[PDB]
Amino acid sequence: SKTRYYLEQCIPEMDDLVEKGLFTKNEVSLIMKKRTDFEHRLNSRGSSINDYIKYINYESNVNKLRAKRCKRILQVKKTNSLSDWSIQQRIGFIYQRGTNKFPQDLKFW
Amino acid sequence: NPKAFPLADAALTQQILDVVQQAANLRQLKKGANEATKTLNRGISEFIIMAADCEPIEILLHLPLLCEDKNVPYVFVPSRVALGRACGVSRPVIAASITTNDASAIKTQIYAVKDKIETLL
Amino acid sequence: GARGGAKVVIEPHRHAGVYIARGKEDLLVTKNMAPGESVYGEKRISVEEPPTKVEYRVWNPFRSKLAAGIMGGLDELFIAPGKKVLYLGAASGTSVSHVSDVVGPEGVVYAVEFSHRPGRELISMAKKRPNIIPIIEDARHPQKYRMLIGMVDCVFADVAQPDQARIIALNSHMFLKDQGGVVISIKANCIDSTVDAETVFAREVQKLREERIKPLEQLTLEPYERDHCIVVGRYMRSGLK
Amino acid sequence: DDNMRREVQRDLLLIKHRAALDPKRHYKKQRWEVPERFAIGTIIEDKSEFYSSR
Amino acid sequence: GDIALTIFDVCMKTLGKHYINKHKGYYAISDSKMNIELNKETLNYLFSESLRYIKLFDEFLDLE
Amino acid sequence: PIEYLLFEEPTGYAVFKVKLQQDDIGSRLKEVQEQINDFGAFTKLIELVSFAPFKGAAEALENANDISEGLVSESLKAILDLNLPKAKKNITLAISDKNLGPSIKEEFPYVDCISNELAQDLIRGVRLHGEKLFKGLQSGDLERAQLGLGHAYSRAKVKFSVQKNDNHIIQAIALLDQLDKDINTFAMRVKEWYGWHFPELAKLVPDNYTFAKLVLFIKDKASLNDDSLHDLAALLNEDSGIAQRVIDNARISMGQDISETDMENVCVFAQRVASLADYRRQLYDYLCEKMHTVAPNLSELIGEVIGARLISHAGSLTNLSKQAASTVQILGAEKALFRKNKGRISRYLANKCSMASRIDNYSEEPSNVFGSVLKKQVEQRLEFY
Amino acid sequence: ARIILTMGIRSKASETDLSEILPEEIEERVKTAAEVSMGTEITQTDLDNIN
RNA sequence: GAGUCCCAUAACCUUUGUACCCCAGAGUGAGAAA
Repeated sequence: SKTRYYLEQCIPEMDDLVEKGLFTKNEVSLIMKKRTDFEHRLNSRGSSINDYIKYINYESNVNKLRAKRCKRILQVKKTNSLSDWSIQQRIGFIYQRGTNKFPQDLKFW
Repeated sequence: NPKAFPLADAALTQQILDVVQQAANLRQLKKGANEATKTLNRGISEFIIMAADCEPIEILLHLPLLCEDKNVPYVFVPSRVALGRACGVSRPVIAASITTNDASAIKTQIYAVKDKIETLL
Repeated sequence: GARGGAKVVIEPHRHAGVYIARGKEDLLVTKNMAPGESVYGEKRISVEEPPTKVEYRVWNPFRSKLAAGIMGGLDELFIAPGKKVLYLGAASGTSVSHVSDVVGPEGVVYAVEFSHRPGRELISMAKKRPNIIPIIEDARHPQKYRMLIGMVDCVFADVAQPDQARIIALNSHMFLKDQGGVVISIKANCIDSTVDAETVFAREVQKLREERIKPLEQLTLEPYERDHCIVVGRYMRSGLK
Repeated sequence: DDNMRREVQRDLLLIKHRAALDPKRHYKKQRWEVPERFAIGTIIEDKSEFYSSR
Repeated sequence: GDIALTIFDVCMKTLGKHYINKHKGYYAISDSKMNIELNKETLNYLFSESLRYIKLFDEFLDLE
Repeated sequence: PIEYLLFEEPTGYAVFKVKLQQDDIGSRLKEVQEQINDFGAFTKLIELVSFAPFKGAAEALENANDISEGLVSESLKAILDLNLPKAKKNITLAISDKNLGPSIKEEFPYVDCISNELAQDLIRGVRLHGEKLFKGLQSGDLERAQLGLGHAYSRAKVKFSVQKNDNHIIQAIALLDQLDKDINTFAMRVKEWYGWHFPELAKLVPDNYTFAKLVLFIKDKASLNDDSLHDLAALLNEDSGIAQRVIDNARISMGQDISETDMENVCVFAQRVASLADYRRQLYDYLCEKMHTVAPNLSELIGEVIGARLISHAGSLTNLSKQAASTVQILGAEKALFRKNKGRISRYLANKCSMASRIDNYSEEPSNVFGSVLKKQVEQRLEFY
Repeated sequence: ARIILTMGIRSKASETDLSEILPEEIEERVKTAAEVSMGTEITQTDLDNIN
């Protein structure tokens, strides 16, 4: 299935969060559970563009939470590791999938 | 571009009129536009001959519409005076038809003309 | 036989979109798409249904070759309600209009004609029948009217030309759906008058095989016509074996 | 309709046995069980056929 | 400012052309009177278009 | 070596990009042909990159002509210029038509066209799936536009004209009789309704149209003045004496007076009958005008109204001309349109009608010159018998 | 009938407003059908009488 | 309790009035006048 391939792409990110201590393992699991439902929704039949917008919004919110726990816990503006740029790259990847699937919707473009 | 089309040249016209004269002797000729329409409707017409000088020409331009629908060869000859003479009647004839008959004595001559008309069209 | 006031018991035919009117004599009929008029002066039958007045058109076998095919008993006609059909060599609405009746409002008929004079009556008929798209073009160059035609479930060829095997093939490749229908009416005199009618029919059948059209059936149209046979075939691109 | 009006019932009965109506006709051989869907219609003649078939 | 006016010129020609194609369908209009109406509507449509650029020119103070 | 594909829809031009190239040595195998049918298999071959819909109906016909002639329309030049990359090596374009190839090469030297059976197969798949390949992009509806374009393309070549149309003649006549039936019927009801209030006037003015007008003036019979007498005297003429009669009978009658509401309907209903008659007169002029412009020969020979009827019986001016002379005689033999010596003129006139009809039908701009000499010829026969 | 009065010709369908006669979804339908129509042009003489 | 749903808002027949007809019909297809 396509879904599992996309989920495993997240693992190196979730590993970095625990190692940096920003998120606990239980918290990290909850993020993956929400992604698992999203990443599945996109690849299954009946998907609409709104599913892409929801997932993009969710990933954007996770980026904010990481950015604040960085200064709160690590006390560093940018942690030099994979976690810094994974989300921003992922959100871009979601857009490229969305526009290919639904080139009609001008709002998404 | 002209309404009367195709118009047979001199050499072909001589051969067409010859067949008409032979057909008239054998009772295989229907003379006049009204008869010609009746033959096409009954689909017994080997081919139709028309006078390109018919005055006015439109009076017989209904036959091609019948001819093309039913897939019957047709041709225009320059003279109505000559066509009437070959037909054997004592008046001008603007349209004539060769009735279908596979038992005819002039079958080979008819088909010889029929191919040439088909090439012209 | 079928006089003006005479009345008939109309019951359906084995082929969908074809009906039989019984009586002292039997008539093949198809339901009128545009009630209240006749395109070539055929007889018409009116039935009162709950009450709306529907109208049936009498199909004369002697004028339309396809009709003569029904009466002789063609096993399979790919023309049926709700199917796109391409009619090549539509001289006028004598036979296309009947085909349009069979397909019904849902289906469409692509009538193709070359000569302008019979076409003018084709166009005037087409206005009364929305489901007919008349294409005044030469069937020998299908590329010219490719914009106008989509996939067509069946291709019906009444064209009287010596080289039929090419026109039917070229339009078959471009527009016929795989496993689609092909119905060709063959006139022995037109293709080659020098040889007997049987040889011509055998020759045309072989051409269709070379063009990947597996031929299913041949029927001779007598007594309705002399030296005519309708060959029904399927377009099998996968394999004709 | 299940009423099966006697006029329509007799109507179909003359088409089942149409071989005996006129001694010169002699149609083909067929059974023609009554169909489950049928209608009765009146022919309409062309105005050009006023004298021939009216 | 000559370059801008050139675009206005070519603009005003083609907009009229397409407006003729619309309001006409596939087919030319046989009636002479109706054709006059189409020419009017093009003109009126073109004037209402032309008037806008007069309004636009006001915005730019530096140019003549 | 195919990389870009050009497909033309009635709505517009569609350009695809070929992701994978199907096996060519095996093109005739069953597997590589089935995949064209299967959408899942086909979508892996090509992907849409561009689509430029036509501005309107007019442009669709113009390009539909150009594509037929193998030319490059300005819209087609635009879409290719935006899509095909500039290029020793030439970008390959797949096109259905070979005649279009050289024109594209002229405009674009850097593109090489292909139209072998490989190109035809990919074009076949595009046509098969149609709108499904556009990924929801708005392509209108391909079935409707084909119907509009198809009629547009055909009638452009054959050069149809509104001048030839005769359906107006068939339809105006169907109004002229229907109006006369209704104008008679409704006027008969005006007679009864106003008859109750005053039955005598129905006897005084038998002409129904005048009665509607006269009723419009003398609403209530009690209104009787010398000035009113002059007014109603102006209506029609006093020669009949109805003007003096109406006043005397108005003074003295057994008509029971009806309410103002009932009076209101009689005049309004009478006003309705007036409009139908006035419209019918206006139409009768229109039919006469159109018959001259459509069938001047036939109209001149027998008449505008009768010739219009004959066109209706035959069903169309084309059908009438196509008929034989004997058939035309019986076409109007139920209403005696053309009508022992009497019989001969009918049949003689019957032929001459067919003669005029043919001239009218197949003539782009029929004149009345031949109709006249034909009628004079029939006349000369008339005195002879 | 009221449609014929407001707009006489398919050409007029583009600028004519049918809101009072037809709802929104119907009126756009005739506007689109107007441009792709199969029927032929008519003279003002025909139009006046049809009005 | 009980067929509106085969138009009693109608069909068919008779009488009267109006306008016509007393030929053949997929009409025939070369005489007519002297």
